[PDB]
Amino acid sequence: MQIFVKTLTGKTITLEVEPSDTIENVKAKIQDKEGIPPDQQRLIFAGKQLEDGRTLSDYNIQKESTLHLVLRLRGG
Amino acid sequence: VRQVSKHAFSLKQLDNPARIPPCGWKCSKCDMRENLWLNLTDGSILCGRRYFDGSGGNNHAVEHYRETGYPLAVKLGTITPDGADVYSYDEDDMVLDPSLAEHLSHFGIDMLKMQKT
Ligand SMILES: [Cl-]
Ligand SMILES: [Zn+2]
Repeated sequence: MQIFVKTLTGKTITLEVEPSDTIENVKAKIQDKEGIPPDQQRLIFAGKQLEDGRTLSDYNIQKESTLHLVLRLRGG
Repeated sequence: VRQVSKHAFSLKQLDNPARIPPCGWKCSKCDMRENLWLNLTDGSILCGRRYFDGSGGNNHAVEHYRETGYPLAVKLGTITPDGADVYSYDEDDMVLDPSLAEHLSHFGIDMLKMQKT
């Protein structure tokens, strides 16, 4: 199924995923299309931050849902 | 030999003086004077990571880690007597350092005299 992700610039990218894909898998797919490493990504769906180790279905993310990509902040 | 200035007594200071900017440091690899990180292993002072969208620092501290492997760094200006922001490149997270006082003292830094900037 397809899902959409709004990038840092407000642009829209489309991903091909399965309800059982993990957030890590999704971030990997985002790196493939946008070039941003997974550990620099932070995904939000309906105001909720998506956590690694969980799947899309865990958040009720369905066909054509839109996620939001924001910067994962960190020290150093 | 020096004499009291004829201006000392009545020197007119400005009414609304913009409190001078607190003291600070500068990355040793660029001109940044904010978002600076002191590595607890060698005392190097380098700027914070550069983010994907261009925000952040100039990536010097993290590059230093990649080259040396020295894991801990404390963010200058966050040091108070009770603690400070310490990042672990190794564990990829903000961490606590029970021995921060000793670690900072190693480089002649009184963790008690430092003021949060
Ligand atoms: Cl300076
Ligand atoms: Zn720098």
